[PDB]
Amino acid sequence: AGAARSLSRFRGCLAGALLGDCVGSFYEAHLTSVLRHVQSLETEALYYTDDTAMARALVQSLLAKEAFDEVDMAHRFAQEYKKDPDRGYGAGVVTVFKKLLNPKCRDVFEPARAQFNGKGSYGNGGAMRVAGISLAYSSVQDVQKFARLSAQLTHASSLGYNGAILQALAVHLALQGESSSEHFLKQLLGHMEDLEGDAQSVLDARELGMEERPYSSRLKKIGELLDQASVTREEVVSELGNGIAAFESVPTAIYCFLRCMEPDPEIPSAFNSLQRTLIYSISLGGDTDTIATMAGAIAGAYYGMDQVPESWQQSCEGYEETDILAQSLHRVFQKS
Ligand SMILES: Nc1ncnc2c1ncn2[C@@H]1O[C@H](COP(=O)(O)OP(=O)(O)OC[C@H]2O[C@H](O)[C@H](O)[C@@H]2O)[C@@H](O)[C@H]1O
Ligand SMILES: [Ca+2]
Ligand SMILES: [Ca+2]
Repeated sequence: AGAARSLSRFRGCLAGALLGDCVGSFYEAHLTSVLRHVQSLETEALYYTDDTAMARALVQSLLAKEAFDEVDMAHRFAQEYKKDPDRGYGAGVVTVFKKLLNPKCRDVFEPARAQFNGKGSYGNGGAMRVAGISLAYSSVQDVQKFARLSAQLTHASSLGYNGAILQALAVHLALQGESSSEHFLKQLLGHMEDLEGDAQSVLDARELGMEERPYSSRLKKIGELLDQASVTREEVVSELGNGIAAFESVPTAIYCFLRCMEPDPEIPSAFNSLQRTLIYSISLGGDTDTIATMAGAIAGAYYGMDQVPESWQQSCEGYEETDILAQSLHRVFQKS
């Protein structure tokens, strides 16, 4: 709530992401279902996962250098994994961390590029952690630049890093405050259409047999879905995905945010807009921790800290450190 890029929006953003990670992790890889479960939330018994672990490292690097520093951030990613390897990291990305831990590795972008036979990862790990980029940078141009660079430390495929940019742009727009769902989507579609005109993105999509301009095509499908009668969970998953690939989860999280901007008679009205967004996201199944962490980052930025329920927040491991980091970003980079 309040002004664009307010303290409340910064706090709400990281808290919403933490809630999505911790609450979503219950159902990892799997709606009356979910409603029963969240009743348990009415201390810090819900562990966070790699989503939050990497988001913390990304934010701590930004705060330490008051800028993006690829060497500092890569080493904080690698040291965070060394300290706590069991947070549920992707099977592939652990190879990047182990190469970065070698002090002879002096070009910190090359391990990511070697992944998957030199094509790079298209997993959603670059996007799951990216919200802090949009807290640190107000400009659309800087958000894209550093969403891409931060993502490329582990995700060198355009499918991976453009998913991170798209998620960062969504958080960026949510921090600006009230919007129609149609305007919000149209802004994202315009940005992705511009990025997916790049020859590198066209090649990656072609070689995987995908639609030309894959994120753009899925954002167009979101627009159609938002106009469709009686949309079911199966239909959402069939059109957008609920998977570990960035292209099968970042649009899905954005859809969850946009859909839940209005009340849903199937979710009890006692839940606020942030809560109903998280509940709806988790009800899609699949990679629930990451889809919920990304939808929650967007919704938290949009609705603000006043919609973060204390009962839910205080169930989450590290919620106080998360909140302090949000306040530090607002001080150091928003210069409040
Ligand atoms: N180019 C590719 N070709 C084939 N498979 C791939 C490719 N890229 C990714 N994969 C598959 O995608 C997997 C993960 O890619 P990873 O780069 O390890 O890590 P992440 O951080 O993105 O993890 C993605 C999510 O998975 C968990 O839920 C985590 O919590 C994340 O939310 C690989 O092991 C491959 O099977
Ligand atoms: Ca996770
Ligand atoms: Ca995940």
